[PDB]
Amino acid sequence: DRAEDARKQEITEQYLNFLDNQADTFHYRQKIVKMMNDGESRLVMNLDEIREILPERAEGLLTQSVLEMNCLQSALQMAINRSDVQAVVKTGFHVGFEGTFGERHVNPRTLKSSYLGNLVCCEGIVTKCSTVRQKLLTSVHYCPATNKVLEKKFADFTMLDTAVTNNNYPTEDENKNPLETEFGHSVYKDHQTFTIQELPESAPAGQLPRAVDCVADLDLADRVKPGDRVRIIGVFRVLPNKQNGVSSGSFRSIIIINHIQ
Amino acid sequence: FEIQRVESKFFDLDDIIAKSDSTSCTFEIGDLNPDFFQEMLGVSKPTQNADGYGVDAPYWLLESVRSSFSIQLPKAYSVNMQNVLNADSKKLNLSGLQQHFYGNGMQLCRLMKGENPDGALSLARCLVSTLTQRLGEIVSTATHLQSKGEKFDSLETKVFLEGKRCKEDIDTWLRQDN
Repeated sequence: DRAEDARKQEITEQYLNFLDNQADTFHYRQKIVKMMNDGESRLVMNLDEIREILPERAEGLLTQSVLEMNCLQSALQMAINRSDVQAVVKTGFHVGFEGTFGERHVNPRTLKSSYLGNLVCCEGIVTKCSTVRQKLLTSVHYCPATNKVLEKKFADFTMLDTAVTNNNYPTEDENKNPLETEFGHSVYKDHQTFTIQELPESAPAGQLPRAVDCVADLDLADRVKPGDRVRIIGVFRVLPNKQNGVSSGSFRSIIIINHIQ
Repeated sequence: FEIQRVESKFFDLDDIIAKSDSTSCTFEIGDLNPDFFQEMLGVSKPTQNADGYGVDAPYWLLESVRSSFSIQLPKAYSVNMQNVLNADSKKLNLSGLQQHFYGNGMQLCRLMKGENPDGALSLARCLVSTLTQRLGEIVSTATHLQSKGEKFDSLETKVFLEGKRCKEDIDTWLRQDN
């Protein structure tokens, strides 16, 4: 376990040195300054540029994508903390990717279970859309009986973070005093789902075209409508299911989006 | 009846086709007679800018130009592509980029040696790394019966054909003994 902690410290240090190099050859520090002046909260990186300076990070970022991406976003937060500009945004800062994918450029027909857990880039036509809806992230409560403030965090399978918790909404103190929600301090995020189908120029003749489901959050919501031709970058993942303690072995799969073109 | 010694690959059709390719280049204004573009290249007027006349020329002709000239690397050998191929070339379709990949690269190095020694050395290092990443895959791929060698360069095709020939011979000898 401690070796895993040491490796994560090493990986975050490598990404932090790449981001906040003393004379930045790739100018991502100046792009961070532009991002914080504009009030945006995600940074777009060239995977081909990471590939030159840290190829052992870049090729591992495709196969072991979850741990590498978590380490990269932690390094981005430390790089922001070194600035003289202040972190206004209550949601964290995020990363999207562009570049050369090769093996992992796919279609809804060719996305199959060998690719689960990997970063992928996929193409198609938007065929459905949910309306934008708000989702709880953290809740802040005031205890009037004791003048203390309680907080709670929430997590879900559709989020990149693997960690899980009880997800019960708190109502009482440990001393069973009642609690009051602070709506001005609790944190929510915008949420949307959609689906993409094969392009009609590529689907083989006679057969029905195949399709894939997609999840988008925060600034990526409210960007698409039906009929749009899109290229989408994200992690391909699987979702379990339960009914009365009996589980069918057939699970559902989605793409958790990082970036849209 | 007099004899002239020439190159060891004088009669090679593949080498003649490799010499027949052309690259993008630029010539200084007024340092060469503008009859040249109609005489050699068949172009009525050169395209002109502040840097010089900009054209494409073949390699056999470019070796004869003892005057000043300059070279721009083609798309398949540009520096971003050099970084991509040096990063991972193990499964890329080199024949889709260029059917005479390594040969045209070696010609480009010999031409660029006088203009840009650092760029010439960088491209040579890239070529060595690219071939080292792929030779084992070629020699392994030759042993399958269903392989057809779609993606390989003309240089890599020789190794592929020799491997498939050896596999056919040993399988024919083995299947006598049933």
